[PDB]
Amino acid sequence: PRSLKKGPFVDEHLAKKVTAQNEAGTHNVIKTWSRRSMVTPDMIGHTIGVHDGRKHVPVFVTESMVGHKLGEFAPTRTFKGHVK
Amino acid sequence: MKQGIHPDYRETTVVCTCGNTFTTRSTSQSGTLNADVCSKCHPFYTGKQKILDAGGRVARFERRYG
Amino acid sequence: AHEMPRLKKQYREQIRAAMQEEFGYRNPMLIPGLEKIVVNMGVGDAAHDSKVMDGAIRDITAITGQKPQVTKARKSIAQFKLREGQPIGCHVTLRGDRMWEFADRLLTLALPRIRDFRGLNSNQFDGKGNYTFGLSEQVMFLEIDQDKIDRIRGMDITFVTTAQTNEEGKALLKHLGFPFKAKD
Amino acid sequence: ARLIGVDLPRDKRLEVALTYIYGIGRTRATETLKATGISGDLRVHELTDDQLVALRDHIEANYHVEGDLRREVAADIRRKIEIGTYQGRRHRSGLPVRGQRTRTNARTRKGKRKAVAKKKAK
RNA sequence: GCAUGCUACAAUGGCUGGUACAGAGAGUGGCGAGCCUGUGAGGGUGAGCGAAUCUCGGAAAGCCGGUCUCAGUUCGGAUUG
RNA sequence: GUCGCCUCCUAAAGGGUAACGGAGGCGCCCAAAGGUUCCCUCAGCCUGGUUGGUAAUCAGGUGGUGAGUGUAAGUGCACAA
Ligand SMILES: [Mg+2]
Ligand SMILES: [Mg+2]
Ligand SMILES: [Mg+2]
Ligand SMILES: [Mg+2]
Ligand SMILES: [Zn+2]
Repeated sequence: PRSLKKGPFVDEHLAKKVTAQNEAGTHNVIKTWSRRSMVTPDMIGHTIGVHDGRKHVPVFVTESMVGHKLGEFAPTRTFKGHVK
Repeated sequence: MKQGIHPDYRETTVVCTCGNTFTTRSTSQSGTLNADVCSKCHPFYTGKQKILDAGGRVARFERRYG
Repeated sequence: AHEMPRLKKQYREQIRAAMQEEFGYRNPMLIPGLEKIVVNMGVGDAAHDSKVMDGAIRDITAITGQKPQVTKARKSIAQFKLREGQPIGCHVTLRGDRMWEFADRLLTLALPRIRDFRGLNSNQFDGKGNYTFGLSEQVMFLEIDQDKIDRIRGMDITFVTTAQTNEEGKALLKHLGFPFKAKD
Repeated sequence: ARLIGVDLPRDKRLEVALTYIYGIGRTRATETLKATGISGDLRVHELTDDQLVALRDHIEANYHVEGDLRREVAADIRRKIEIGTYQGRRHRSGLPVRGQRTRTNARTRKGKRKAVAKKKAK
């Protein structure tokens, strides 16, 4: 994982969008392609549409999400099983 | 009680290795009882564990970042 | 030997006074007390051999201190693979001094050394002031040996008390002292 | 029932009888011995109760062991399941979670090979 | 499902302390010694060397002492927290 | 297909009563499943309980015959047969 002394990586536009949402009301879905970013407490209770390759799947970030990346909650491959 | 069908059952000292000695009765053949832990010694209700859980998911975040 | 047990003395003095004060029975012989202790074990994997019953008899005899009643199968069942009249379980009834001292031994010694012991549920009463529970493993009764038991077995422990209602039965067994959690 | 919830096997050196405990490994057992000041090269059947309980106290005070650690690990896996991470989804699927390849073997997670009939050539 | 490999299933071995003997190569956004710090990966300082010079560097198997004693193990190191 | 024996119905409230009328059994079994004496009450249902499940064994509550009776059926049998 990322070095501790480098701090968490939030993609610096997701951060600004969630801060603006905090300032103007925590009610909107924030569309982003930043699977790369780190969930932080400052965005807790938001809903973020994380890109998964072809669609911005929405995730409602809760308290326990914080120690995870945004892309962990937007699966990229679909399997459904072999045969049927 | 019926004679000859019941086990040996006589006076029996128990020591709990925690400062507790008692004078119960059991079938401990030619011997007594050397317990490992007592009721008033067990960490269950004497209150010496208090595990509950570690549910601070965010608390971990500011622990390693704050 | 002639000596009225510690648990019996504690019951009489402390528990009878406590029940008389915090249930307000209008008659002196209405305070509940332990009537009997029943130690059962169904060893149903005895339909194919007898050695398991012999081991169960030895274990329960050592644990309690008296010969057990061995119950034969009331009816045969194919899917349990037991015939009619086969011995499939054994139980012991304890009253009086044996009851009191076995209860004292159990509470003070045995269930303390249950693996990762967390206490006993308070919601295992039959609904009439009697409380029955189960032990999944047997050698935890340190009154028995350790390196000669044929196989691990379990048992059921039932406290039958002269308690009319579940709440007063729970109060009696709490005052006698059980590990009672706050969980279902 | 020698230690917390496990019986140390007789005629085996203490330094590995300690590792026989869940939650205790080689280095954890070595630390435990150095803290308790107990030799590690003596068999378990020569163990006085005082030093045995001193070792038990040190282990219980410092280390999550046996049922506690097992419940903690199960709780962690269940938390991954209920949060729905990629690792949690792999856990529910019973499939490797740490980015292992799954095309060829992945066998220790996929179990035994349940071979299936396929298309037949001419 | 196949194919090429690696690590194994242990005692001609595992673990542990000590101690020998190479060759061929690479290096300036590089090779980095030494010292300090950390259980360690590493971090902080940081000489030297465009290199038969300085660094990578320790060779490992082996030998010697101790230990494990045939145990699905003090074998194996997959998986998982 | 049937032929002797047993139980029920037909059989019309004693007994008896036919049909190639309607249902089933028997050609045994048990040294106890006989004699006697004393003791006991079931099935089902509800609740609680290691393995254990609808149902093994245990506890409490309920429950009068719906269980049971070596073997068909009827008449009996819980005063227990
Ligand atoms: Mg060069
Ligand atoms: Mg007539
Ligand atoms: Mg007539
Ligand atoms: Mg005629
Ligand atoms: Zn104690």
